[PDB]
Amino acid sequence: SENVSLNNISMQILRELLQYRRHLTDPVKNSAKEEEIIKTVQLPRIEYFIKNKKPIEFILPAFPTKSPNINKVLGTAPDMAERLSLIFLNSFCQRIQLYYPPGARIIICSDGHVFGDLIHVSDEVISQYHEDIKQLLHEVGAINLSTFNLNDDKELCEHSDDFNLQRQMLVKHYARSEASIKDELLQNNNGLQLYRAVTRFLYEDSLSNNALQKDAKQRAIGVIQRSWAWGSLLDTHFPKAIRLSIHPQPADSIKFGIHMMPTRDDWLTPWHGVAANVNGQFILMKHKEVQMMGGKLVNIHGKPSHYVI
Ligand SMILES: N[C@@H](Cc1ccc(O)cc1)C(=O)O
Repeated sequence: SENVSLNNISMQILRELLQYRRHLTDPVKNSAKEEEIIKTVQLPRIEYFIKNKKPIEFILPAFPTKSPNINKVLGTAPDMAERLSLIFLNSFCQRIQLYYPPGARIIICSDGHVFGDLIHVSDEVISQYHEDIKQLLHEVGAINLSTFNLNDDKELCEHSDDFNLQRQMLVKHYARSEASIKDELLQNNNGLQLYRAVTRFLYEDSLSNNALQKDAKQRAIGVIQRSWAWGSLLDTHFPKAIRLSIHPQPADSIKFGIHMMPTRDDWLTPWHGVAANVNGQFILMKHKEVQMMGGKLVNIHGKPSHYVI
C-alpha cells in the first residue's frame, strides 16, 4: 500500500532523533527494547504531520537564563555553547527537508520568567537573556526555529512587566500542588532522579550547608511545579506538536529528551555550562572543571564565548 511510503519517511525522522537521545545512562537497560518502545510512542505523532503534508513541529522548553554561579558559567550573556546548540537545532530541521520537503520547525519556549523568583535571577536579567537569544537566531539565520514566551498567551497577564502576576496566573490555571508534585516524583526512579538533579543544580548555583540543603530541596519542588505549569500551558497551546525536552525522559514518556552538544553529563545545559575546544571538538563543560584543565579563554565581540584546550 502507500503506508509504505509514509512509514518510510516517519522512521527516518525518528532514527535521526534517536541519535541525539538524552537518557539516564545505565547499562542494565536493554537499549534495544527502549527504542522499540519509543518507535510506538512517536511514530504516530510524527505521521500526523506527514499524512497532512504539513511541516513537522517540535516544542522545546529551554534557555530560561544563564546560571548565576560563575563557578559553572562564564557570564550572564548567552555564550558560544547555546550558539552551537542553536545552530545544531536549526540544521536538524533543515536535514529533514532532504527527505521530507516541508521540513520541520522547533518552537523554543523560554521558561526564564516562570521560575525567575526561585532562581534569584532578576526579571530584568532574564528579559535580556531572552532578547539576546532571539538576537542569536538572526545572527545565526536559524529560520526553522522561533521563540514562545509567557507574554504571548492572551490568557496570561495583559501586556507585560508584571511577571509576579504572570507567575501567579500560571500557577493558578495550569499548576499542581507541591504536595502532589512530591508524591508523583517519588513513585519512579525517573521522578526520583529529577528531584535529586534539580536540587543539585539549585545547590550548586547558591554558592550554612544544612540550611542551604533543605532550602535547595524545597526550591526544587518549587521550580518543578512551575515547569509543569509552563508544560501544561504549551501542552494545550501546541497539542499535536512533538514534544522535545531538555531533561532525560523515560522511553515511555510523551516527552523526548534531546542533547544539543557533546557532554558526558546527561543534565548539563548550555546555560549551566561553557563551550570547550578539546581535541578539536567542542564539548559542554562547567567553567570550574575546565579551568582546572588549564583551559585558555577566547573572547569574541568583546565577550568571552569559549575556552580552548
Ligand atoms: N532547567 C534547569 C534548571 C536551571 C535553569 C536556569 C538556571 O539559571 C538555573 C537552573 C535544569 O535543567 O536543571
